[PDB]
Amino acid sequence: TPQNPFQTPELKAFLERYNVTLHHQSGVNVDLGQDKEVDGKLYREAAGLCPVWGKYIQLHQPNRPPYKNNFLEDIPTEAEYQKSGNPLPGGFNMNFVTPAGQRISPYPMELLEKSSKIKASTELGKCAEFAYKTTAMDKSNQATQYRYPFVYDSKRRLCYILSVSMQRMEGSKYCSTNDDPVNLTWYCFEPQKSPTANHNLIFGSAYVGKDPDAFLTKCPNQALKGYRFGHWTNGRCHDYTELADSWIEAVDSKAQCWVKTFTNDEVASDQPRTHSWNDWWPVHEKDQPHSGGDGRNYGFFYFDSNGKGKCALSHKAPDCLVSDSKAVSYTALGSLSEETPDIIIPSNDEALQCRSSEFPETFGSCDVQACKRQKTSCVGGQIQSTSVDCTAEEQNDC
Repeated sequence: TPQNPFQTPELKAFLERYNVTLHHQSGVNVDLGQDKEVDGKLYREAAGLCPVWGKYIQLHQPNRPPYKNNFLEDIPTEAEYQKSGNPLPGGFNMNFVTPAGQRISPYPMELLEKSSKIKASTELGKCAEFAYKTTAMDKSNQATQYRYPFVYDSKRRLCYILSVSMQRMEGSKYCSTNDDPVNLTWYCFEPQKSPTANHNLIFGSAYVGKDPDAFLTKCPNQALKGYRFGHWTNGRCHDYTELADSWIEAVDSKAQCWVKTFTNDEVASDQPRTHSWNDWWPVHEKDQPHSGGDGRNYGFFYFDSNGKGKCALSHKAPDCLVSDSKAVSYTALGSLSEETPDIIIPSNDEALQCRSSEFPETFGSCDVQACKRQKTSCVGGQIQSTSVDCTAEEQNDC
């Protein structure tokens, strides 16, 4: 056989869902992939279709009252900012209230579970849906087409709608970090994922809630236990450790590799390398970057020849897999969890499965440049895709 066993229709859809370019279609680190007009001015907008697991915005407020360094805090009141001085106290969370004097964010899941205008079949999805219904009001109090990002906190079952859509601020000329410099309006912040903290948080653009059931099958929300991502060249599946432009960095735990997919310089991002107190959204500029999901988004935990924990990070959306029991594959979008987390299980994958009787063993031609060949088979109910030795005959072209 000459052909990618993963190029099957069922398998291609499977692999395709790892492709940030293909469904997400916006930055992951910073997501500002759309622009909407509000009150004459044009503003950047989180646009991405996939929820990102474990992402939060880290704050660099000064370590003293009234500062909390927690972006889930209400944005500051004029008075609260008067009483505090610079910089802004509070967080990114929308503190606006209903005409009926009810309060929009956070919002208890139980209420959403018992609202009939919310159709989404999932817990996470319901909250995404809630974000999508939440359009900005203009400066003559009308509905616009601008929508806020959302963070569902699963541990507390609260759905946060974020008034601030800014995801990154850098530079002493622009913001203070720990009140250095001193009289600056804005503290600094950045998107972050941790090996240990905030796995109960899920950052998404409201547009994740457009068709709030889609991301269940189109987004790479879990991690792949037992495979390395890889690309198909020369009739066999090269994992990332064989691709020249990949990054090989030592980690102590898989958790740390998972963070790196999100954290490396080159992860898909919409933030350019260079603000009033009241200004919650980024402005449009003529040349601002839209990654459109392009970037070093992909990697896997694995062990060296010498059993050194290492992490392979790549630009290349995987179009095949190398089976490896102790490896796990991560995207900049997905969680650390290898199993479907039960907040995206409706109360109301299969692609990787096989039987030997149906799926014969197969051998490709020698990839002479590496003197290995592809070997596909069915081992213990699941596709095995490895590289193995070429035959003696074949070896005489290496």
